[PDB]
Amino acid sequence: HAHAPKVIVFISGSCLFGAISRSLFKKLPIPYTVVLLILGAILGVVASNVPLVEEHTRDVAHMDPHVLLQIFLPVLIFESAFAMDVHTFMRSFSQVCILALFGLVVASVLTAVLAMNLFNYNWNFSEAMMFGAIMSATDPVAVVALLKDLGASKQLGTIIEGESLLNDGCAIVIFNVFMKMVFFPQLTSTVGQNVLYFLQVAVAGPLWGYAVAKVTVFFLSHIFNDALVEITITLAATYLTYYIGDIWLEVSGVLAVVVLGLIVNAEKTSISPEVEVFLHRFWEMLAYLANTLIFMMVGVVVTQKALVAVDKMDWFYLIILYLAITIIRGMVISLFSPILSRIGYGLTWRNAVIMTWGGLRGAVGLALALVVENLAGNDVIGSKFLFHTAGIVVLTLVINATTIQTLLRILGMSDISIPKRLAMAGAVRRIHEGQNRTLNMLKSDRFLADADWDIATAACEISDPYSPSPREFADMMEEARLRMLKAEKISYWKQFEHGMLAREALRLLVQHAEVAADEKDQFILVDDLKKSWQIKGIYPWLKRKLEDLISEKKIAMYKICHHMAFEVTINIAIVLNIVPIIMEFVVQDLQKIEDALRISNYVFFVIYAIEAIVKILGLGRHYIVSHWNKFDAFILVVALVDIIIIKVVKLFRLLRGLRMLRLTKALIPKLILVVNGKINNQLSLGYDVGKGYIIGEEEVGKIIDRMVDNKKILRELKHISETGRLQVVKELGLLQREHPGIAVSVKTRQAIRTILNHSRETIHELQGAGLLDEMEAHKLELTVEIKMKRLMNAPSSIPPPPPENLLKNVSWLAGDMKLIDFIKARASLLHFDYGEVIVREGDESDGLFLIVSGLVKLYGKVFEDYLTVGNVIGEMGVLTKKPRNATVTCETTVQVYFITAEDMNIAIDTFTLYPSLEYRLWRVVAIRIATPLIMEQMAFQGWTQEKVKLHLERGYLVDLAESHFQFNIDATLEDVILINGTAYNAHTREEIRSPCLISRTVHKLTFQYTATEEPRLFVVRNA
Amino acid sequence: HAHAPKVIVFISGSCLFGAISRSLFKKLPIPYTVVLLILGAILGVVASNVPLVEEHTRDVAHMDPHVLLQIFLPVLIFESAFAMDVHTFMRSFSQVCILALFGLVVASVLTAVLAMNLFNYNWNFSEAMMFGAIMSATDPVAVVALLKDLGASKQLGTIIEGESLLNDGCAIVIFNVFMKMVFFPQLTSTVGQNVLYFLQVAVAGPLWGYAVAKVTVFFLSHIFNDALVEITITLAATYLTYYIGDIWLEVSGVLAVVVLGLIVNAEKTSISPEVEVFLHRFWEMLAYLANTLIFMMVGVVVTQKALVAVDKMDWFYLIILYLAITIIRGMVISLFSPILSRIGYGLTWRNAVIMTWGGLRGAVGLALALVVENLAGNDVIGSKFLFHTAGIVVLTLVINATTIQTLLRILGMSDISIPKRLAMAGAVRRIHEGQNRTLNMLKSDRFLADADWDIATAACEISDPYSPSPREFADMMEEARLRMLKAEKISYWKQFEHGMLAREALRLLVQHAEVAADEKDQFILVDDLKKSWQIKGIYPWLKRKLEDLISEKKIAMYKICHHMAFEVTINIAIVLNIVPIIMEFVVQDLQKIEDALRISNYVFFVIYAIEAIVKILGLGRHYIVSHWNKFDAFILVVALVDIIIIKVVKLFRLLRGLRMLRLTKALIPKLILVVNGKINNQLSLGYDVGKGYIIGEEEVGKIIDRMVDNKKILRELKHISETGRLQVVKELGLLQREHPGIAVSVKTRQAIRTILNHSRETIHELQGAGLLDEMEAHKLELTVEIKMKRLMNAPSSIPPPPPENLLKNVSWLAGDMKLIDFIKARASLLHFDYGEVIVREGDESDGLFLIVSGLVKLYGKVFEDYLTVGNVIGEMGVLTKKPRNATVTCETTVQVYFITAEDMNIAIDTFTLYPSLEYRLWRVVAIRIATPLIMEQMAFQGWTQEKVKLHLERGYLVDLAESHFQFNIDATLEDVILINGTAYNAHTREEIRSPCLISRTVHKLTFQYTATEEPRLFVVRNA
Repeated sequence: HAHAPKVIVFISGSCLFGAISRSLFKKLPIPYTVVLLILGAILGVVASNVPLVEEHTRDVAHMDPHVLLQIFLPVLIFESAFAMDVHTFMRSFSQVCILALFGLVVASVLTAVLAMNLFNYNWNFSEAMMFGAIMSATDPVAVVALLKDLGASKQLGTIIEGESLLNDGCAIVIFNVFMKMVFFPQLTSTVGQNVLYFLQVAVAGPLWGYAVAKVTVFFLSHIFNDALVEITITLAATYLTYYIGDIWLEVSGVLAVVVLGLIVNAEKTSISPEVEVFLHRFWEMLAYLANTLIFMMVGVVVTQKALVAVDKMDWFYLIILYLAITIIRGMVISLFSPILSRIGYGLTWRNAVIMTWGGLRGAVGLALALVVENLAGNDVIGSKFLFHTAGIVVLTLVINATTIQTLLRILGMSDISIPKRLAMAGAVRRIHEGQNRTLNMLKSDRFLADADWDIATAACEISDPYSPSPREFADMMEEARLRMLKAEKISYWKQFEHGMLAREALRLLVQHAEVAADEKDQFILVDDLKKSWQIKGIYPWLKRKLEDLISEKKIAMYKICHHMAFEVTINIAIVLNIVPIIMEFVVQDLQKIEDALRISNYVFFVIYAIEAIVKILGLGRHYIVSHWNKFDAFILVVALVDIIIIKVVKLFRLLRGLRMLRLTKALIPKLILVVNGKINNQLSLGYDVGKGYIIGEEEVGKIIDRMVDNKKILRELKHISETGRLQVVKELGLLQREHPGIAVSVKTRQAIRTILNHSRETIHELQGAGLLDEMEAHKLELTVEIKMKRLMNAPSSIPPPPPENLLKNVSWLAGDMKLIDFIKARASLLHFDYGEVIVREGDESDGLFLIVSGLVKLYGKVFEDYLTVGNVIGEMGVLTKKPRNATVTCETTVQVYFITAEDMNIAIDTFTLYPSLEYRLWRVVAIRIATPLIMEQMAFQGWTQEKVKLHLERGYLVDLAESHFQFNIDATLEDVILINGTAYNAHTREEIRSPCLISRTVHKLTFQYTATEEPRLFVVRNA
Repeated sequence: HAHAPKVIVFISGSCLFGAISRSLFKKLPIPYTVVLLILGAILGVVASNVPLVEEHTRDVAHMDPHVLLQIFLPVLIFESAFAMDVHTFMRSFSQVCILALFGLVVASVLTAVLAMNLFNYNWNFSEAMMFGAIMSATDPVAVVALLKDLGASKQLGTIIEGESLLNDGCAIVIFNVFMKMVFFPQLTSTVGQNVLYFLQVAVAGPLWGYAVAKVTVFFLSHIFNDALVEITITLAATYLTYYIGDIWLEVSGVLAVVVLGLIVNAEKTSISPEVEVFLHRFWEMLAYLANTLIFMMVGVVVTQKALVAVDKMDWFYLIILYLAITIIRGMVISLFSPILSRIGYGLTWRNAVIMTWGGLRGAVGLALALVVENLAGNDVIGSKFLFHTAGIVVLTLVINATTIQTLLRILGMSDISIPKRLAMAGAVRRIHEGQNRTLNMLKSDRFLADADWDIATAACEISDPYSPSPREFADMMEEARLRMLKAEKISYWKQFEHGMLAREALRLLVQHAEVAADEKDQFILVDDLKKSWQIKGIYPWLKRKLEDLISEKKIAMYKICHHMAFEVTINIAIVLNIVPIIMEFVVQDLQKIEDALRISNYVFFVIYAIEAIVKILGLGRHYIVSHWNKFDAFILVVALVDIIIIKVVKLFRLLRGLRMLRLTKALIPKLILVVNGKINNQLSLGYDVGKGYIIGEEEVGKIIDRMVDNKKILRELKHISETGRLQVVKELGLLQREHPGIAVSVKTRQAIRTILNHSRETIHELQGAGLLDEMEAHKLELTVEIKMKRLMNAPSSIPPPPPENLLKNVSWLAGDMKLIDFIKARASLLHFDYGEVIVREGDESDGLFLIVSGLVKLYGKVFEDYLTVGNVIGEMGVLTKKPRNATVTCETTVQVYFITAEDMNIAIDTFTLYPSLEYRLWRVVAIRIATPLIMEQMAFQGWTQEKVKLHLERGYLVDLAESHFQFNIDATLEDVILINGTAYNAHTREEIRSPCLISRTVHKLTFQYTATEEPRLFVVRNA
């Protein structure tokens, strides 16, 4: 049949040709795109003779320009943006913006001048600027792929990629401008019109993209368990944004799509992870299809109607143009180098050379050249444009793309560093050992004894891809420093893999560690981490001001005046009435429409009059005290004036202003929520990085004790770590005090994340045991994922709980309502000011302190520490009745719940059960004492501190009421720690001190009925 | 600009409307498709008045029929096929084929008769058959989703889905036929032409799809580390198959796409797993887009130009038609029920009612109705077709789709079974316990003490979604039987999750277990498992015959006559020459072409003459003995006759036949490989299921010893398990003997799979420790995945290794070339026939037997067992010098390497090192003895037998040369087992027997220097 969609044949053929090209030239240096161009040229030449191939090709090869752009360019641009590492892009944004915007301007201008002066085509400035804009387009994929693969200068890869993104967007903008100037020349517009056009293309585009992106992520964050909807929304958002911006609004669509991609890639937390991984490959595949189609269309067109108008001088011009554009890009990079060196990551001459050589052209330039070809028609301009663009693309893909690897080798950037080589060698050796063990296991299997082991061993073998004095003191200290940095990086990776750290915090910590590792005796100084948790003053200032604006404490039928429905109704009334207020006056700027709209205006005036009467008769004389109500009264005044009544054009403005401005009262709270959200993001990263650093320091300080030899260097390293940890904890406490609600929200979020992660772990564990079918386990996992996604929509400003809630949430006051009542009755609330001492070292343990507000410093004896809300001081005091262990000083205004030692003795005596109160207290103290010991003995193994704390949580405290000697049964036992008192090994009668871990070899423990030091011992069990 | 692609707006709008519909009506019973139809109707009515909306809609709403089909129908059909559970579909294929093909025929015929007689439209039979074909289309999604969710009658879900797939395909075929009969009426064709047309649509379609699918999977199985290529190949294959089949070949494209989807979904092992999971969602999303677009187009068209021609009687006809089609489907199901009950899964009346009520119509029927609308144009036929189709779709989506849940409730199918409720309750309780533990852990954290715990606890809470006598003896035996079945299912799931079982074997075992669990005292009888490993005689017969054909033992310049290049060259010559032999004669059926082709024919005759002279002068008088060479000589005879010369038309056939038939010699070996592949698949499933059953029986036989009480029922269960295991092992050994090479290939494949799985596990383990960066670990994982995918392309017929290789691959002869030489010198090869006894019980241990071929039965004293190739007999004999433990009887012709006890004593004495030969022997024996003990004590925990064997592999044998008493240090120790001799606990002097596991409580062991029973003890260590 004649009306078959022949485009399908061409599309699928391009797919298969791309498959063949990639498969065959996977290992060769020449990229597959050149093969696609050659195949397209062959296809075009054969079509020129065979009419059937012409029938199958014409539909796509001679496609309309607008179709080409509005289908392919959004795909290419959004795939480029959605592939970005947005965070390093933003941290190098100024550098990339300079290098991209100003670099494109200069390069395109110089290329246009070259085209006008060198070429004999006698082009005008508009056509030459079009040419330069096309030539300035860039394609980083083949170079950034290598830079990401080699791992050298990870910053350079993203600088190149983002520069390509931005220069491609701006090049498309410039191309559209000059294309409209040359092929659709309108009348010479006024300078004001040109300024408006500039604002419309350069400013309105990003704002349109930003609005669409924020709306898109808003909806995405409220879709649960519907992947198809999320993917469909993303796709439709991209295409609809481009179409609406470029056509309806005449706004720059490419920039809008760039902003949309960046914003969604940043807010990517709003997207379910599985559809995120789906979307990455989906957009990669769409971009691949677009690239293949564009290259094959270029081949067809260039062989059909471009080379026919090519002369000998054109080749010389092509060579000169290639050299010229290379030199121009190099000159631009070197010229801005003085500026870029002082901004962001800076530039080395090696990085600059890679940037200069790696500037490949690609699909964007070819698409624009095809547009020029279609628009020019019979004119030679299109032929020359397509010829030169394709020639330079071919040259870059043949010379630059193939020689970039050799250049990276020559400049010394491709060298794998020694640490990576050592890590790979160790991993390969461990893999070989595991494979040998598995082979030995299999050879013993009766059902596999006859298997050909030579073939198996050959098949499963994995190979290494990379295959007392000052000098001595300096060597030893460098060794210790590098080893500590490696241990810290390992700790951060372990923290992340178990879900305790977000990716951003891990990346910050790791990159800081690496930077410190290549700068003399530079450890990870806290000052660099400081910038993570430093809140810019703009957000706190805005919060303070805006919250002042909505402070109704001057004010706080009457029942309705303070009921929600009233405000909701009037808000809806204003928002609805705004639509007529726009439509009517724009229509005036048909009488049966105006009169009806003015009747509706009477109706809305009646609604406002009813509302004003409501407020007056409810709030009495207090109504007009509020400035908001003053504005409302002025609204009613204007309404009376203009309903009783230059008057017309006066009314058209007054009834717009007085009515549109009334919704700012409802707007401001949402703006406060936005400010809270940004502060929450910054504070969340601050907490993540600070806590990660503290935990890593704690783990490494006990790792190094067994892996660094000299005592003095060990002490120096410990001192450095302790100083950093103390500073970090103090800063985090002060931040908590500055913004209570945000800190509470962050901590609740972290708690929920941890609980849900461990719940998913339990689900997986009991699925592996086969106790749940895959489908039911999947259902439970779906519930977990839905809860986790709803977590992202937390209020972000949870009000701080009152002291009573903190008292009733203490670990050893969980449940047990009667004990909570007793303690709340006995407790007293004490307030202290800055610099005061709550309690001193050596004092008698007169009671507990539960910090309900503030921050305290704990000095002792080198024992400096900081405590904040929730922490309770003096448990050891009341339990063992020994003197105070530390001096408590307030670093800020502090409020503490004080419970006397006598009230604690009374509570302990009065409350007794299997979950004994004293049992709970000693359990908490014993876990806190035990965790450091278990890490000190076993931090060299893969256990994190979280694993140790959960391991102890599974344990129990030995009673010694049913016995007076403890047997290491090793069934229902995994490890033992002593806390209080002294014990003796039954057989050898060796002595164990109070805080000592029980050695593995020890068999049985003997105790004494010494009430003064009634021994307490902790045990953990396997099953 | 005017030439903007307005289709983009409509597509993206349909996307957003679908998103809104799904989001809003997620919980309501009404499906979102009805909402989409209503929205499309609103859009059409508003378009009829607003011309701009008409401009934006016309491009899609009034789309060409061919575009509609060739874009959407392939997507819908391939998504339906690629979503299939192909294996249960194939195991119910006959039932589905009856119910679908004959059911569609009857239903469509009856619907057409109803249309002709009831409706006043005065339709002819062609139009009525079109109507019936449209009405017969089905959409199971909303019902199969529930059946898969509830888990009741999993077979019913796939029966419905496959019936829908096949009936939709056949309905499209019938619609195409009658559409061509009515709207493109050609001249009345002859009956032979009709038969050819039937073969072309019904037969050639499936074959075209099969060929394309096999080629596609062939290419997919040779693409490594390129996801984009795989996805692009799949997409292009689907569309190109449909286009080529329907247009170029005029072959049924829908059936071709159905076969393509099924074959790819079956050969899905050829696809990289990540792109498999990508592709499932990709095709689901494409189908979703197609559905949304079709529904919105229906709304627009029906509101614009269909309802305008609707009358009151049409609604009555619609109601009558709905009732009629429902009754017809029910009648068809009940009428075929006698046949379907005796085929496959059968049918209950409840399942039949669900099938009758769940037959929803959908996108396919609407698309065909739109085709009829576009083709009919101004005729009322299109209006009536679209009206009735849309009305019935709406009615089914409103009545059937909403009431199917209530019907499943009424029929008692929605009830969750008690075991699932218990499993869910236990999982929820464990999750609550884990969350409470995590909460206790967090509350102790100093940095989270101030978090609002009420909010967290409320957020993280997961809730249960489902919220001595004959009578007593029968209850107890049922309890034990059900408990054993549950344990077996758990064992199968554990085996699968650790990668020891393929999914198919697990599903077979689990479904067999469930079937046995609901049928009186029916355990898992081996007879059901037998059909898994039973090879159909067709493949062995074909292998034997074809391998006989290529037996060149009559035959096996001369150097070239037996060199590969010769045969390769002549094969290429024939395949190349066939192309001219086709082109020239078809062109005859321009003279400058024929003469050149005949010169080329002379050239190829010269090549054949050179080849024949080659064979003659090389092979001498032996040349003509081979029948293949007789045919070759006859080829040369015909070539001479027709080159020297009715003659023309004689030549046109003779030079085709004699030349095309010569390539069968090269074809046959590949066909033998195909036969080997199918036998390999069947044998691989047989081994998987048999070994899984054996392992599950071994684990459950030791689980039950601690969880079933009465001794007699325990003995009965043990006897049943032992009988099943013995039969399974015997059958597997016999299968191995029948097909040696295939068994060797399967076992090598399993070994490589296990090794690579454990290597990936090690990579993940050391990544979690942070010892490798994510990128390098990803590189190693990529290498592992590439090796695993290449594993799928194994030869499948690895030749059996010779006895020397088996001797040099024994576990304790690994490496150590000198010992291998000694043993190969000392060893002797003995041959035994059926029924002979190699050695008897109580005999003196005179030497080892290594089975190099055959199968042996080991009787002893109730000790019946079977051993096969690779297994070695008599190790205990030579080590402990005790009498023979069992009687060895040959169940088939057996060959054994015999090494005398004296040679073993000499080898032991002569060879001594840290990896001592006696140490190796005792290590093997100790592991074999120890594994049962560790399972017997700890099979109740989550450990599988593989975990136990690896756990022992990490261990070592205690020397007792540096000491005579063993200390349970519990560091560098995890468990202890005794093997030989007797030991005593140092403190209590309690006695430990030779095979006993050392108790956890025991402290230290004391031994004796009794050489007669020199004690051997095994130890495993943690770190």
